[PDB]
Amino acid sequence: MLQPKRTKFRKMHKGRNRGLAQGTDVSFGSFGLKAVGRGRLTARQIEAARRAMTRAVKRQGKIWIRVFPDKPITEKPLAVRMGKGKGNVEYWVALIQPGKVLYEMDGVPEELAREAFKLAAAKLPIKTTFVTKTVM
Amino acid sequence: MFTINAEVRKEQGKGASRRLRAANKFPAIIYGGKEAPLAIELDHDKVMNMQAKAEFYSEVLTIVVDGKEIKVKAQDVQRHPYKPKLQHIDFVRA
Amino acid sequence: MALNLQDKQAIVAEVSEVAKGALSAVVADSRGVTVDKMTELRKAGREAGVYMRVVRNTLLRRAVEGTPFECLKDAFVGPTLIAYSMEHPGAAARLFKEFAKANAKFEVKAAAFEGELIPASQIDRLATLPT
Amino acid sequence: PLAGYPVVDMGIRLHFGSYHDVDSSELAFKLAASIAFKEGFKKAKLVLLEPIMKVEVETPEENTGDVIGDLSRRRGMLKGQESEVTGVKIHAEVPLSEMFGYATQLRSLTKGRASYTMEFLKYDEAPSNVAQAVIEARGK
Amino acid sequence: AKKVQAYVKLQVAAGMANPSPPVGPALGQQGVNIMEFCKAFNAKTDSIEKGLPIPVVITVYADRSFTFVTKTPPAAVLLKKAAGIKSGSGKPNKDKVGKISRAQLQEIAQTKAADMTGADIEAMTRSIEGTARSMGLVVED
Amino acid sequence: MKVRASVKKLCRNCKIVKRDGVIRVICSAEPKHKQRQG
RNA sequence: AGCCAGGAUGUUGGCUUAGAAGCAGCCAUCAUUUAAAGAAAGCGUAAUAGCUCACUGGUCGAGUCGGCCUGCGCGGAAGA
Ligand SMILES: [Mg+2]
Ligand SMILES: [Mg+2]
Ligand SMILES: [Mg+2]
Ligand SMILES: [Mg+2]
Ligand SMILES: [Zn+2]
Repeated sequence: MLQPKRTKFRKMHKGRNRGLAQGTDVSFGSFGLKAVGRGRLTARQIEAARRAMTRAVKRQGKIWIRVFPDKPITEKPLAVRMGKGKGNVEYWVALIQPGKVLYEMDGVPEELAREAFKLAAAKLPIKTTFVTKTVM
Repeated sequence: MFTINAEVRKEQGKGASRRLRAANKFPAIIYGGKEAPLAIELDHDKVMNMQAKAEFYSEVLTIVVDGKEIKVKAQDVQRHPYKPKLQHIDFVRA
Repeated sequence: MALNLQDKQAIVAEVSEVAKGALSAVVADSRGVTVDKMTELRKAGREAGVYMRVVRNTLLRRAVEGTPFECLKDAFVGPTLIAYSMEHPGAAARLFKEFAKANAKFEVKAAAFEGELIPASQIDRLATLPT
Repeated sequence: PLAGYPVVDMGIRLHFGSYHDVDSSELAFKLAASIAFKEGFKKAKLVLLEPIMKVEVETPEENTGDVIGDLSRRRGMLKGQESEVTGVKIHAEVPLSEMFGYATQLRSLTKGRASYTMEFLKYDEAPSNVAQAVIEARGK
Repeated sequence: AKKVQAYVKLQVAAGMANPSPPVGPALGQQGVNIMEFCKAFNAKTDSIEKGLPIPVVITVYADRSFTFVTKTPPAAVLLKKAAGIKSGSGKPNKDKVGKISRAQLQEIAQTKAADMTGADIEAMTRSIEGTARSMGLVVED
Repeated sequence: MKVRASVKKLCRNCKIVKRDGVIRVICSAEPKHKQRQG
């Protein structure tokens, strides 16, 4: 599971998830999995999609993860009242906004990349589409 | 040698640009050269079917606006975040 | 892949050899053998040459467009599989003889070895002079 | 040498050694022979040959595919194609740990109208996890 | 009557006549027995493939006899005997795929121009050349 | 048959039909590819 | 779309050569032979047989074939 090696603070405010994404372009690889929807993706989901792509496409090829969790989400224990401090951290989530490219891939044919990204998207909570580089 | 048809915009702003993009046109600009910038509106579907080609971005384009052609080249393009739609195209003259 | 211009060019290219040589041929698609017909057609090509038009483009309108420049009687549609055995070496060459013999063997039917000839009226083969 | 089972095709060659030329006790040399054999096996790391016999089956010429498919689902090989006037004779090579109750299966797949005989042909290598199981059941 | 009528590819290439015991018992469809095993191949299986690859068509006939025009000298035999190393596919690109040589091709062209010819004797010669080169590697020639 | 909430053509012989509004997959190749609801 | 036909004879592949079969695994190998040979589809794929991945020639006279975006609909949808 992806997670920051070190973090300045253990806990983080919930915050909102407004706006569109800044990683809108296919930068590293040739193909990419853009986000059409909005939401959170935990490290478990990101890693599950990574298993999916890596096993679907051949071992050959290069895969980039454009998204990192870097957000500590907390849960209160079960059967516990409200208050008495903030809940302890349980998992890490990458906030996604429409247009964020999540993964990129290179060294692969068009159709095989499409199949791998379809299998990956089957593992993710948000709507995702398939994109390719463009000149400039 | 790609040729595009453009009309000079009347109103400029957030609302006007949104109205254009709802009306299937979209804003664009031609700056550079020895004269002032020109804000135009472009037919979105034609521009997409034309710019799908990679040569649209290295070839010299001719934008016919109010009867006169301008020889220009696409500098930058604002793409919609999660849809195949262009939001704005910059053209440097020549 | 018989496009408009591609088919026009192919019809002309097929008519060229036929008009340069003796009568062409025909091989309907009814019954062939795995090796009896394969080796027979191989030997037919070897005797005839490497330029026989084994392909078929004998549509009525296609022939009326390309072949019908001269001897329009051949423009009639040969509604069956067509394989043409070019015969440069004389009139009714060894390829023609092979098609005539295979009309009743080694193939479904040779369409009576109809072919096309400039006279277009001598039903008899190239044996005008008895001698 | 391995799991209490015998060996074939080994050939021994005492090339060198040492002794005293007064009393070369055969019983005392047997300990040296045993240790030499043990070290030799340890350095050889040789493997086991299962008992594979030749089975010759006569079956009608309608269940040939079924019977040879059964013999192939079994980890067995085939040898020779023949067509009798009143049937077909298949020959195969099969282990002994396997083909336990092969007659009932043959009868099931041939309507009880096929016979087989066995003659214990020369062995062959076979990957079986039981060969080490039988010896490792007793530790080391 | 019918040529072969059962094309079961479980017959030894050249070598001993009727090598079924090595060929495998998974080809019981053919009616090959002691009568048709060496009816003609015994006396006509030495001048075509002597230690060289040559698949043989049985050509069994339903007319209560076995008779037909047997295959000419094989290309797999000629190009293998005139190359030295009969290697080929399976290890085609990673190692030697046997020598494909103009000498073997010309020998095939000159010798096998009797029966096994396609669109020409030279055409079957080019066939043997392709069968030699397509194995994965060819020598300088 | 299969009443899965997502029915697909599992081979070339499958056909999509819309009997009674329901979307079914009918196979003339082998019966395991029969599905019920879109 | 529907109705008339073709896929070898160098090729149990030169082959993981005791073949794994003109369509097991296999490397990759138009193999000129062409209305075609892929050394691969349900068949038997361990094997032919007769239908036959594919693809074409003929048959018949006007739309045809699919992808992308979008509006409204369908299933997914079970409680006292
Ligand atoms: Mg506003
Ligand atoms: Mg719905
Ligand atoms: Mg409902
Ligand atoms: Mg219910
Ligand atoms: Zn199905």
